[PDB]
Amino acid sequence: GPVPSRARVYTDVNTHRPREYWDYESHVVEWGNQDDYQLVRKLGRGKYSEVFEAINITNNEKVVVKILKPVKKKKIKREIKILENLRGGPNIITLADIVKDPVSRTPALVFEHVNNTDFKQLYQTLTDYDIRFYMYEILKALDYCHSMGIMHRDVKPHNVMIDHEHRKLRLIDWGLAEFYHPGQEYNVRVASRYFKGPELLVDYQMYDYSLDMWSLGCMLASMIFRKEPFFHGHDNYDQLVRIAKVLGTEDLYDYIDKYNIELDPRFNDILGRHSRKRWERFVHSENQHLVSPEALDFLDKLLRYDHQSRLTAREAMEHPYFYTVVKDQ
Ligand SMILES: CC(C)COC(=O)c1[nH]c2ccc(F)cc2c1-c1cn(CC2CCN(CCNS(=O)(=O)c3ccc(CC(C)C)cc3)CC2)nn1
Repeated sequence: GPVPSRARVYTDVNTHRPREYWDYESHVVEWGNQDDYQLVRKLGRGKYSEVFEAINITNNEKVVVKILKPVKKKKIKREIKILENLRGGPNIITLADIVKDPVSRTPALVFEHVNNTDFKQLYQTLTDYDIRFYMYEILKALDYCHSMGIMHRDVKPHNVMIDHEHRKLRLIDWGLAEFYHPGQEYNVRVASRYFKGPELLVDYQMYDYSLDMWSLGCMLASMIFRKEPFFHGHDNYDQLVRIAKVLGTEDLYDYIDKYNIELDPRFNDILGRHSRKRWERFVHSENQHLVSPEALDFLDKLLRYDHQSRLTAREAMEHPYFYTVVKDQ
């Protein structure tokens, strides 16, 4: 069968913590008073939750209430446990309270409020510098959670909340995140299609934090080339097709060899032969003000089939692309 794998960094971080740190199944939830919050207006909805602006009538503080739809109790315990473990880390959304409606009995998480409502315009007026800066803030959060033994597994634009007025950014929706344990085999059905890593697409289950680094690359690429989504895949098979027509197929079959991955016979007829394209081809007159040698050298080191050879968050944070942002701080 397939050749095993381990994270290059933070490998045994959880082995060294006490059991309860990662054994979320045994975590008991500190519920609270659902009557301290009142819903003002709805802010969004998704397959696993509906999000409201709310006010804590205890302190007048405005707040975000995320009402969970039916999942397994352990999935909830998982999100709750990861959020508490990460509370206070750089640019992690703060879980404030945990309440359950008395009659409905649907659980809900209560978070610090981050002012977004600005995204659409902000998305197409970020300067080259804004992008470097906000990418640096994301990496701060990824490095933290990785060092804390946690994969996010759903890195993507909509899971980043930016109040540009206060250059403030939080990484949200930890519903998909797990703890990394060496030699564990994880579910490949995670993350949005356009951001799924090659390991998930070919069904290699012993993946790790470097999965988030791939998704960062896709985020970065669409921002700097002004192409959303970058890898515009019709479904999970054609998404590996779309990657291969940029990264080339030779590096892909090398990846498959090295880890002795068993390709779904479906891919046989659709992966083709494709050379590895030069990034220059995505550069046109309307995005070139966000494209630079440093940005492309950076991008190329995130988007590798071989998850072991992608930049780690800390390593990313040191790349030349970020010299100017680091100099300001
Ligand atoms: C929606 C549910 C399905 C799940 O919800 C939550 O789980 C949730 N949980 C919260 C906790 C606290 C809270 F305060 C809100 C929330 C929310 C929550 C969710 N939505 C909805 C969208 C959130 C993202 N918006 C813009 C995208 N990011 S963006 O513009 O800021 C940007 C800029 C630029 C980039 C480029 C990079 C260089 C950075 C990327 C992203 C669109 C609206 N609203 N609130």
